[PDB]
Amino acid sequence: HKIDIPDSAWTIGIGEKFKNAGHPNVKYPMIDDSYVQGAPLGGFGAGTIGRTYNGGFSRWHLEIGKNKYTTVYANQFSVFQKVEGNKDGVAQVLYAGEPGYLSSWKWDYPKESGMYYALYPNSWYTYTNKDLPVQLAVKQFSPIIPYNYKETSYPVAVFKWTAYNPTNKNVDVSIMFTWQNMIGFFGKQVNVNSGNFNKIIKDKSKDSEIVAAVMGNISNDNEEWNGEYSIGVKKVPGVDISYKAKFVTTGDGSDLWHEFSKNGILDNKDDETPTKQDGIGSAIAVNFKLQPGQTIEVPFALSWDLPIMKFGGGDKWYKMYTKYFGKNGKNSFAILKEALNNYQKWEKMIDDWQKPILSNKSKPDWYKTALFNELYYLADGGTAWENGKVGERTNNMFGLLECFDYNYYETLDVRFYGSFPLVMLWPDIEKQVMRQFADTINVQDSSEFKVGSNGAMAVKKVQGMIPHDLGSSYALPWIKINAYDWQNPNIWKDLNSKYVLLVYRDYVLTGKTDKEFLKYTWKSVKTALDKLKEMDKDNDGIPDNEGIPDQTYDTWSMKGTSAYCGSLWLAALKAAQEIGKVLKDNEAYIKYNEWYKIAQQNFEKELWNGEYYNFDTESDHKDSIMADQLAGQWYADILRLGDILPKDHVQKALKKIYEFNVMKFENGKMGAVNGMRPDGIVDESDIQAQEVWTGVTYALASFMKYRGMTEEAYNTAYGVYKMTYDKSGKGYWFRTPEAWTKDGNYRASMYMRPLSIWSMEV
Ligand SMILES: OC[C@H]1c2[nH]cnc2[C@H](O)[C@@H](O)[C@@H]1O
Ligand SMILES: [Ca+2]
Ligand SMILES: [Cl-]
Ligand SMILES: [Cl-]
Ligand SMILES: [Cl-]
Ligand SMILES: [Cl-]
Ligand SMILES: [Cl-]
Repeated sequence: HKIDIPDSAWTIGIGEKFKNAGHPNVKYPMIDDSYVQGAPLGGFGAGTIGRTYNGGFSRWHLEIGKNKYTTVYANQFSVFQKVEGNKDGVAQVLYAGEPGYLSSWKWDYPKESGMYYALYPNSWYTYTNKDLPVQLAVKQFSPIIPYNYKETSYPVAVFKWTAYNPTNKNVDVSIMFTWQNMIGFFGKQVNVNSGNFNKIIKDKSKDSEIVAAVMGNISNDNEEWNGEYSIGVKKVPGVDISYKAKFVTTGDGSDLWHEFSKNGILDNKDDETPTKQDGIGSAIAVNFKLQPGQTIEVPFALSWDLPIMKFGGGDKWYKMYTKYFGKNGKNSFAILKEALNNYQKWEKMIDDWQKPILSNKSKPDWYKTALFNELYYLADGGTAWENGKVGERTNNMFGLLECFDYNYYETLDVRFYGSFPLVMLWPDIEKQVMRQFADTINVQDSSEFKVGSNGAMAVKKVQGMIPHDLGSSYALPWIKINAYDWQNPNIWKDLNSKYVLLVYRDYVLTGKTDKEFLKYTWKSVKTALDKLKEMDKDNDGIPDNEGIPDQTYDTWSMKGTSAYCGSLWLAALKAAQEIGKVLKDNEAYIKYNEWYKIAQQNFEKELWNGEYYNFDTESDHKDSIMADQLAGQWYADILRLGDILPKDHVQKALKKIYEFNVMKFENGKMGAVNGMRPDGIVDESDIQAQEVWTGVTYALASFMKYRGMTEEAYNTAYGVYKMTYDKSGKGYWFRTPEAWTKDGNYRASMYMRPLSIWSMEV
């Protein structure tokens, strides 16, 4: 109890069954890993490990770009306790479940005997069990730290244990970490355990004894599958350390457990014999005597040196952390040791960055829960961050997935919303990613592909058009762009605009100092806008939508001028004028001013209806109230470009959207539904109209807030938090979807868009 857990921590009971869980609302197959989830461990680009609220290591994102949900049962903390003057102690795995293998271990950690807490990047378990006299807690984390691109990359996790004797008898206590040697868990085509072997490192520095297990393979190949895992522990005063190098994971486990269940002391048996077919594992234990009212603290850690990521198109790359530890895959212990000797400083750095928000008492706790915990996705979103192609440079390219069902890196129409944490907290990455986009503006690929929607054929990448994405983990990230094919992004009317807007946002949100960034991207920017002007068929100064989904709402058709694409256009034209003034490009300034003036008038005349802006000029659903109708004006605010539309009209539109899209949709308890009829019935023109998009809502909430509709902002955002985290929601913690319908069922779990919540902190 007496450990420093913040009140805004999301919490749930260990072993809790959740009764209202959502499921996918589409016909085609889609990922549904259940609600047994937790906050990820692991750095940016290191690959991540999802340890759930029940205690299992179950959501593996170690193969970069893939999601594999499966509990590796030998991966556990276990405990032994014995009250002085009792015949027998007891031993228990801290896992609220059971396996096949390991039948001798003590499974099924009981209900109503502990809690899980999460405030990303930290999570905690507390163990308050009728049969466990000594109270235990653990704080686990990886050093995810804004404006630090070093520790933030590390494939490491720390588990700081606290143990308290409230009783009046002396108790002997042990805490054991077990890990399977997971070399060959993926990337290995034959003989998945063969050549795996475990060794014990005893590092005996003055005041810093470490005992570690290094679990690897005898091969020195340089393959995605090869590397080391390490688990270990730092000696503190009053604890003894014991270990077991090699127990069989594809066995009953009694080789390990009979010695731990006796007195909580392992055999200290080293054995480097490689295995052939049997799965193997290691065990690191502490044992201590706790006197009445005594507290002891002890840190364990877990590293993983898997230096190569491979994508399905053939390319192999080094992971970013290899810059600081090496590339040979023999460095797990160096990574473990750095963590064991520096974790206290890392806790403080995490504290130093969370404090400004946590200590602001004008903000409710639920909003802090959502803001920090939504950050999980930055590590867990199949994040790729390279330090050289294998057998190959200034930069380190970066990609974040849109999601796993739609396995696209950096989908631009989505990162327009989802990119806020990177511009605000890791701006050097954000500027790297946007240079990656600038570099593709004039790539041509005349090779043709089949459009999944209408069936027709189209060119892959047209010169002057911004790509929808920078490839797929199943193909070739950064090299082969436009992996997406359900529509043709080369005629989308939003991407070029959002591109320009993202450029100027990244200038503006990093202090308006970085002229070199504007200089590098300037030509891509002029090109993008010049190309989109060519799509103005009817000569009103605004690109026309073509009676098809030619924008991010990729089944929802727009025709003529639309509020969404049209507002983005005007804002983009305004940003360009500004960049043009900054760089002293008189003719850009003059031209983009002229186009903006004409487009502005005409947007107004075509679309303003007295109450809101019409969805578009030409659809059968033209008079629908769209949640995202003024997305250009939202970005203009963040960009400090002023009114692109009249203040009074923007206020009316927002008020209307709140009144209709939020309030008339399940009593405003679930976010902003995308499309509503002026009669107050949800628009049925497409499935996307009947969906709430979590990131459109959080962005809309931020817009509301900058415009002083503070109560409407937080009420609108609340529905998203509620659905995601709350007992009355749908069980989407650490897998926030793109969307849900009125019944609360979902589409596309683990989704980038909801990172838009950070726009609320601008
Ligand atoms: O949920 C809509 C998104 C989606 N759905 C299926 N594919 C995609 C695209 O990658 C993205 O551009 C769309 O906005
Ligand atoms: Ca037009
Ligand atoms: Cl479907
Ligand atoms: Cl003490
Ligand atoms: Cl390669
Ligand atoms: Cl509160
Ligand atoms: Cl896909």
